Amino acid sequence: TRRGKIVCTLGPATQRDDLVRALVEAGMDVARMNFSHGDYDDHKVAYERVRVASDATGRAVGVLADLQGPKIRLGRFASGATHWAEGETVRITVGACEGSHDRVSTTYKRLAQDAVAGDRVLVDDGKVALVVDAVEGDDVVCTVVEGGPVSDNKGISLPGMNVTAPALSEKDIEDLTFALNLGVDMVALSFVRSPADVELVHEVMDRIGRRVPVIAKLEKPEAIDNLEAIVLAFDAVMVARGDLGVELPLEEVPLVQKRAIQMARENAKPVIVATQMLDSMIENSRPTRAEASDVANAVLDGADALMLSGETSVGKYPLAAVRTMSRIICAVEENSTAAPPLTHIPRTKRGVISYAARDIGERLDAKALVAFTQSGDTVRRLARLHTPLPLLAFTAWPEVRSQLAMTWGTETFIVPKMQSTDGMIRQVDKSLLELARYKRGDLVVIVAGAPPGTVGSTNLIHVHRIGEDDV
Amino acid sequence: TRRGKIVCTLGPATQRDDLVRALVEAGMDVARMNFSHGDYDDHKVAYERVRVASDATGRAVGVLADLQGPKIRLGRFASGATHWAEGETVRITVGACEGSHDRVSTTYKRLAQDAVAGDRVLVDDGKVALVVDAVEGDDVVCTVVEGGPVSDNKGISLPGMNVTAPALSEKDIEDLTFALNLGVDMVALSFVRSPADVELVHEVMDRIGRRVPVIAKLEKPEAIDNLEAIVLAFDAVMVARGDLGVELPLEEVPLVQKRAIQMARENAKPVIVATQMLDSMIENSRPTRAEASDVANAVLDGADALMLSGETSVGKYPLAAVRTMSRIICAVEENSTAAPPLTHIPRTKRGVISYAARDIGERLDAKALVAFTQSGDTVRRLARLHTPLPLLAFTAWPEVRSQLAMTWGTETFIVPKMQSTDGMIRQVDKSLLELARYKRGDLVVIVAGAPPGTVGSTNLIHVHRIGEDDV
Amino acid sequence: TRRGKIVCTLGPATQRDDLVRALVEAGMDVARMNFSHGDYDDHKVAYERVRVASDATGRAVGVLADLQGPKIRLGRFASGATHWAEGETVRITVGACEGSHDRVSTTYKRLAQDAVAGDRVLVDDGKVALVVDAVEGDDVVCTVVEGGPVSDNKGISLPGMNVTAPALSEKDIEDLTFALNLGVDMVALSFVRSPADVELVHEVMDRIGRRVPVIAKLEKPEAIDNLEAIVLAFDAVMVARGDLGVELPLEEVPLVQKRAIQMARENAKPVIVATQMLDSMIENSRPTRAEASDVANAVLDGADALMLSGETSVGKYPLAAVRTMSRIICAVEENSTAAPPLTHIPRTKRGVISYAARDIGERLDAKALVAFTQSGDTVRRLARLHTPLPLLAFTAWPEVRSQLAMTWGTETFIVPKMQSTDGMIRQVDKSLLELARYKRGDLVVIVAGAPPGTVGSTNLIHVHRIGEDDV
Amino acid sequence: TRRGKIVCTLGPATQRDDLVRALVEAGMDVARMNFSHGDYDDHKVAYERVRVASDATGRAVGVLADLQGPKIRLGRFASGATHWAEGETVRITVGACEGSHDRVSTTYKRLAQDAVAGDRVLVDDGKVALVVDAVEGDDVVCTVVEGGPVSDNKGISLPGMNVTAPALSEKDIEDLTFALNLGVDMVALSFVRSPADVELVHEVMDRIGRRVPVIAKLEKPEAIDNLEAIVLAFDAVMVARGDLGVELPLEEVPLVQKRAIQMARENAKPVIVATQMLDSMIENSRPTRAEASDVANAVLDGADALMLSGETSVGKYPLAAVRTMSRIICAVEENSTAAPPLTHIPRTKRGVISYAARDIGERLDAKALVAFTQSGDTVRRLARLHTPLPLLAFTAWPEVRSQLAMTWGTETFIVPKMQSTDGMIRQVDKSLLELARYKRGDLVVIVAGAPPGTVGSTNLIHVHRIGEDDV
Ligand SMILES: Nc1ncnc2c1ncn2[C@@H]1O[C@H](COP(=O)(O)O)[C@@H](O)[C@H]1O
Ligand SMILES: Nc1ncnc2c1ncn2[C@@H]1O[C@H](COP(=O)(O)O)[C@@H](O)[C@H]1O
Ligand SMILES: Nc1ncnc2c1ncn2[C@@H]1O[C@H](COP(=O)(O)O)[C@@H](O)[C@H]1O
Ligand SMILES: O=P(O)(O)OC[C@H]1O[C@H](O)[C@H](O)[C@@H](O)[C@@H]1O
Ligand SMILES: O=P(O)(O)OC[C@H]1O[C@H](O)[C@H](O)[C@@H](O)[C@@H]1O
Ligand SMILES: O=P(O)(O)OC[C@H]1O[C@H](O)[C@H](O)[C@@H](O)[C@@H]1O
Ligand SMILES: O=P(O)(O)OC[C@H]1O[C@H](O)[C@H](O)[C@@H](O)[C@@H]1O
Ligand SMILES: O=C([O-])C(=O)[O-]
Ligand SMILES: O=C([O-])C(=O)[O-]
Ligand SMILES: O=C([O-])C(=O)[O-]
Ligand SMILES: O=C([O-])C(=O)[O-]
Ligand SMILES: [K+]
Ligand SMILES: [Mg+2]
Ligand SMILES: [Mg+2]
Ligand SMILES: [Mg+2]
Ligand SMILES: [Mg+2]
Repeated sequence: TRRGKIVCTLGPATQRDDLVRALVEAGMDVARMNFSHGDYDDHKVAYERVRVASDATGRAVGVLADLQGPKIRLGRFASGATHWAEGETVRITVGACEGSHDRVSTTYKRLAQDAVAGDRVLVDDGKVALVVDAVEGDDVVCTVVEGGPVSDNKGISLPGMNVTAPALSEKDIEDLTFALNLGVDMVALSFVRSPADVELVHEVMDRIGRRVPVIAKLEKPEAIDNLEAIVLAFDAVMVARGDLGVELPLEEVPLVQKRAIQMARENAKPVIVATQMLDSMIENSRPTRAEASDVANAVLDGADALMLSGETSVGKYPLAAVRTMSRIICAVEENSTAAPPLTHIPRTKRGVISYAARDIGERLDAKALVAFTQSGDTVRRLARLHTPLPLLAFTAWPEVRSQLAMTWGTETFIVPKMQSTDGMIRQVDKSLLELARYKRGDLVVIVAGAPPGTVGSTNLIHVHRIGEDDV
Repeated sequence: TRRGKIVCTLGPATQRDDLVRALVEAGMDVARMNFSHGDYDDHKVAYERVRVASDATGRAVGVLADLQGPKIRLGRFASGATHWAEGETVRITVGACEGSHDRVSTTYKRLAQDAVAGDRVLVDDGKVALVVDAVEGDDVVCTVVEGGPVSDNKGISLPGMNVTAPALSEKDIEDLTFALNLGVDMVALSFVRSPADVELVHEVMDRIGRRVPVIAKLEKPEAIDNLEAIVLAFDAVMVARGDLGVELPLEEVPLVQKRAIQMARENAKPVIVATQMLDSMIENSRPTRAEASDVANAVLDGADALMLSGETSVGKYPLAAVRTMSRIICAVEENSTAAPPLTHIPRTKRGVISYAARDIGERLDAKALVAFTQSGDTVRRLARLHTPLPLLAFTAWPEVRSQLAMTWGTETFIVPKMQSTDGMIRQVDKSLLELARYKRGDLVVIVAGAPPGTVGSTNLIHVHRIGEDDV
Repeated sequence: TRRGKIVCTLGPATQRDDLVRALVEAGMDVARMNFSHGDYDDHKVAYERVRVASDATGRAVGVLADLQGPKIRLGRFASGATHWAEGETVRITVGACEGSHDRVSTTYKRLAQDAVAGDRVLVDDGKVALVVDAVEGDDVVCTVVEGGPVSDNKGISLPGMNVTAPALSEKDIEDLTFALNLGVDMVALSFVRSPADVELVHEVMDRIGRRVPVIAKLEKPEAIDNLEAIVLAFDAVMVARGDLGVELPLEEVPLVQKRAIQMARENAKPVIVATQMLDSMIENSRPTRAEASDVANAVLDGADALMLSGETSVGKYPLAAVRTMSRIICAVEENSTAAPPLTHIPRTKRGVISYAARDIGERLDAKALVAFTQSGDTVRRLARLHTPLPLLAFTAWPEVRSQLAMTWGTETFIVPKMQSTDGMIRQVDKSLLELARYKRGDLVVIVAGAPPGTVGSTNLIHVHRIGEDDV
Repeated sequence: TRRGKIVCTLGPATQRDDLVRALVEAGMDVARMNFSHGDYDDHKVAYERVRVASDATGRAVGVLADLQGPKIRLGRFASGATHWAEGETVRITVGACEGSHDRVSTTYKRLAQDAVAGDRVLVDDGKVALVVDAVEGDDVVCTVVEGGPVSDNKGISLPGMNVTAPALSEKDIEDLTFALNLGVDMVALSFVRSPADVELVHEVMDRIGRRVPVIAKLEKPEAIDNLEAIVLAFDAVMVARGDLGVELPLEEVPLVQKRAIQMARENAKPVIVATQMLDSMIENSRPTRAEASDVANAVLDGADALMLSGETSVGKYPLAAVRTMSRIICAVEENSTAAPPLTHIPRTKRGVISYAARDIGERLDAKALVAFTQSGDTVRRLARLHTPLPLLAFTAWPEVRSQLAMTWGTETFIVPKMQSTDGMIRQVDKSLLELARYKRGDLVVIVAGAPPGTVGSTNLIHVHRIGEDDV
């Protein structure tokens, strides 16, 4: 089966009966909850449908809370919507108002103070484009250079302009709280610019007495300028291509993507590639050739996971989008699971041992590679390498199974907390023998460690035949 | 400035005044003429607009005549158009009729004879999908499984069906004739399945007493089965992804693409990657992130040329599409012009010599690599390798400059037919000195051959300082 | 201290009291007992002085019994020694006689029968060369073409003439018996021509109910023609350059040597390079520059062991010879322990596991690599790879320690037969902690296997800190 | 046939009739003239016999004048030779004496002034070793610690003790003058310690108005400490292993040798490996297995040339020594001519062009590589790479043919100074076609340059069929 993992975003198109279920059945590995949209009741109901379907199918399904971050927006228009046509003069004010066609508010209150004649304003990820002509007191006077519909609270971007704003807004703090309490497995922060941003997220987590892995969304120049530091301070990264391709020139994105994936894999952190991978499937039952290409190349780049946004959240073919993404990933992997080699020899015990384990399993035509992990790390150091062999993570911490739902190639098995390595290995035999797929005599390579139940204690590789007396 | 070449398709959106001119000024290297649409007067007028703009700007612009081939189609409906909704029963007959919703003709007369219950019919390249239920004499009874509008003479595709049909129809023969006489520099044949197909194209060329390079369009499984033989019998190949992605499962296309490009480069034949690279720019001023990726990755794959179809032929942003494709290609090449290495060491004299010439130029920080060529071959054996240095082809055959407009990284200079290599070299100095770019003292590496004016006599490499007495 | 092993041959110059002891103290790893020379009493006495010195110093010292095989020889001269000068006529007879300058016996009784005028006779490995002029009844009449001293029972070689003679003579069978019962650790067979030769040696071993590893000496073309098969049927090989350099053109020996060493290492069998490595030290206190080169280059070739013959057996500087060979080996290893890479990736479980163990140890700056071995194999699969880390074999079978005395870079530790791997590892800690070299906290990488005490069960690698509770 | 070059030293054993001739006929490429020994009349006579035999056979033979340098020596004994046995007390005096067993003069007059108890004195390159016990006035009182024969004017070495002595003595200056005027092609300087030493040799050359290439003999640690700078300031280097193996521990010589050869080849300077390569052939008709190895491994190291010293100069088998060295070199090359790759990509025009020329010739199965050279450089940059193809240097300077006698794999052809490259190529065809061996139609690859007759102008490669009109 498929190795590369699939992240799906939930929304109106996944709300009806049995749709969340059918997505899990079709292969969804992580469900994204977008806190830019919806009320807490919608998110509750959806969280529940994921848990049910996960538990009922037996498939792991992580739940990802995506926080809006310091997204700058327009306010409200008197009609709810207007049309901004090429050639029109429009004012965007930091003063309060119900907007109209001619004059509308924004949420960023430093706009008149930070925007200068010449600056470009892109709306809703680039559809509508303005150029700033002047700042008159509170108003930024602009000319529509590319026309289109604008509506209430649509997002805007000021490329190159330096935005001042806290990494977490008060809204994000409340959403993070709601999300932690409700049980989500991972958290994504929009618009990260600094490694220190993760500290503020942890500050909230600790007040509430609950940490989960934090994903840095990459969609700002500052973030790419600090890519290594952010990859190291955060637990995963998402190449967030939508905003990234307006905050940076869109022509720079393909290579940023590839550098971000390599850097994640060098440091054994998960990476998700997001946004418009199958955009046209919002309206159509089959994607474009660009889209099919984009997906396959994301796999070849070495992405742990690929994401669907409006394709599943608001589109007309949520299911077909997931199956389609899965067919493409599988076509590529059947040919080869190879990923770009690492540019360093492993130095950490867990890295070196997981790298050796891979060598061993492949060179002996082993039936699976198995690694025990308490925090996920030992598995992530193997996953990053890619291998055509099954990679089965074993753990006694349930949440790690959900967290590893976004790690390449990896199936997770929950087992009791064992106090010996012999016991870890008996647990492997038991879990595997319940599967039609494995039988006595099957050769596997097991990575484990003592002291048991200690993160990072990983220190042994054992070649084992299932059921046989060789331990 | 850009190395990878851009092919644009002409149609209604480029008929408007001085649009062809603006495309050449924006970077168009080859103009595609699609004989599936338009009358001979349209194609004449457009050919002329290209010649004018080429000659007036000083930019080379090849003209590519694209022949429809044995394209299967529906006939005509009494209303001109209908809606085929999921659930409905439709008959496709090999008998003649003015169609209706329920019953419409097809041009493939073996359809009732070659279709079995269960076969799939994709219409309009997949915006309508039917399954064959039964054959009653002349009629193929189907059920619409995916619904949409159909109109007069829309194309259909019957995946996996073994189609019997001549490589050239009588229409293609008359179009090929019209095109050869009108002066086109290259010819593309749709739906190639065999290396023998090129023989029929040559048969017409020879009757008319005019040969040009023949591009095999790859959009059939039979073509991929025979990829090597077709690459070797034809002068170029085009990865024709639109039809390829219905004739093959769409998920298989990305890897076919990459192996087709490799195979072209191994044998020093041009390759064009075509179709939906920037599809959404038909409606929008900026492409999707999948589209930007698809373009960048076409460059990294090693493609000589990338193509725009409806993006320039019928869309709202023909210019912006070209500029946008050019910005993306340039972003990638600035990082590196590196292409996947060849999987053999060059054996032919011209290959070995062009490979050495590159070694020399790069190792000595030469300003340019310069190669004399009568048919283009010597230059194509260098182009395929990629290099960050300018690659300047020199020739005395005008048509070769146009033919090399689709070869990677290559600019061509026409000069008189010389009777010595010393003379070839004097001509280099003279042509180059008229350029703001070059100056006396500039070191360049020149490939040439004696006997002069004989294809494949290439046998000399000279490291030369422009204007200096070192020959 | 030194990794490459040193084999010394015992004889008259090592018979004095505690010279055997001083050789062990100077570095001797294997003592060669040459059954071409000496009484059973001499070999007994010397075997015992080796056991004593080994047990008294604590250093491992293998004892290698070298069987003469089908060696052709001269008989006795009335003076004991003579000079055969260029130009002289000499008779070598198969009749028994008082030998003199003019006429001397030989042991090969088919000589007069199988010699043709023109056959060449090389004496004492080529210090004297004769050509056969005629056969008169029992005498082969020759002319000295290259002159030199000859003595009693010196060997002869008849190149090209294919000799008829059993692989083991009746004398070799009795010597093999005497040697097995006396306790020797290894057996060498001179003049091997076939892989089936090892079966005859085993036939004797099995009659007597005691096997030891059999070294094939390579000094016939038939042996080089069958190198791979012999390396696989025998347990070790010796490049026996003395006879090899007359049976083959001497100019072909250096490359045969190198191929034979590579072949041994590919199949994890020990290889010794023998004869004239420091020949001049028979008479002189310091070797030639050729000799010092020949030793260094034997190390770089990848030899497990280098041997001294007359340098220790009959010469004036047995001790200095050993120290000198050791200084040279050490100078080379201090630079690098690199050996030519193997031309295949490991496939046997023990090969794959030992190769991984090396990777792990080096990458984690381990203090040693430790491997449990019952037959030696697991350790030989690591030794062959070379590594700058100590390679410590653990075993419960004493004779294995002596057998591994000829395996590169390897020290052995005897410990009790354990019934678990935990127990094997406790034994590592205990053995090592007694030593100045190791202390608690020291990182080591241990290879072991279950089921315990089973040859080839090797199946685990454990990264262990000495004395700490991580098992 | 043989690529590696063979240097022979002339002396008493080559004064015998027609011996110089027979050496040239057997393969000698360079004749070494050792100014440590002989009258100017002997060196004249021998120079002449080399010129004659070179001109009579048609074979190139360089003449190398070897300057004694600051060599410290014993004086004369009143038998001409004595035996210094372990345990004896010996005096070495800086004063005048009747020289005997007990007391002998030395040439180094600072010896009593520079010697401390404990200093070691090695004689005749180490075949007698003494330790200094005291200095009494003019005498250095010693104890023979390693015994052996000593004779008149044997050299001595004082390791660690820093000797004061001019790089060129008065004698060397006169010998250098005599040698330049007599016509020698190259000069070797003994005991080089500094790159500035070559300046002093040039200073003499320039006074006399004639330069030849200077070989730095490497036999002091100071020279190895400065290896790169010396290889760059001098035109060639000789690994002078005799003195180097007493001035350094002999165990360190083999690795110095290999590093010195690599360093020579990186900078396109010739390297000779000298001394005791086949030492035993002084007395014996066949060498040891160490010796045969030492020669083979010198070839594999990448030595341009190997040298014989006493093997030809004073020994009993000068001819057989040369033939034997040639057999061994050929045996190795028949297997492969490969040399250790260079650790840099070529940057100099001539390096890059010669490296390309090699690529081209081998990839096209050319019959030869031909390079024009005025100073030899262009040919040395190719030779260093090794190739199995004939490498034929062309030049208009006769002395260059003799100089290139010690460059690997290289045969030279003298031709007129030409005014064009077309002309250089006509001359190739003419010179080659006079040979039975070459024939019209043969493909060859020629390296040449304009402006003509200018060192370093090398700037073209031409692939040429002999006799055909392709230029
Ligand atoms: N099911 C389990 N029972 C006990 N310990 C475990 C279990 N799974 C993992 N561990 C421990 O967690 C370590 C791996 O944690 P980590 O290095 O963070 O991946 C292993 O070496 C084990 O000691
Ligand atoms: N002291 C010991 N006690 C029990 N088994 C041992 C001991 N030493 C080596 N072995 C066994 O020998 C196997 C490796 O031997 P070999 O296949 O010859 O390398 C290991 O897997 C162990 O099971
Ligand atoms: N026969 C010749 N006539 C004229 N020039 C020559 C001849 N042989 C060699 N040369 C010159 O020697 C140069 C190579 O010199 P070098 O850089 O020292 O190898 C070439 O570029 C030639 O121009
Ligand atoms: O040496 P490796 O196993 O490849 O680990 C590479 C890097 O990644 C990890 O995430 C650690 O945070 C780093 O300290 C480490 O240097
Ligand atoms: O050796 P090369 O110059 O790279 O040529 C490789 C191949 O390319 C050419 O296109 C020819 O079709 C082949 O006959 C040739 O073998
Ligand atoms: O290097 P390996 O994969 O462990 O193979 C080692 C080879 O030599 C061993 O000594 C065995 O005799 C062979 O069965 C084996 O193929
Ligand atoms: O780059 P190459 O052609 O190999 O030259 C390598 C070296 O050789 C010469 O001896 C030059 O003096 C160096 O400056 C040069 O870098
Ligand atoms: O946040 C995102 O997904 C984006 O901006 O593409
Ligand atoms: O013909 C084409 O270009 C296609 O179908 O993609
Ligand atoms: O047997 C030997 O030792 C030899 O031939 O050198
Ligand atoms: O000068 C030499 O040749 C030496 O010392 O070896
Ligand atoms: K067409
Ligand atoms: Mg975003
Ligand atoms: Mg098509
Ligand atoms: Mg022997
Ligand atoms: Mg010397």
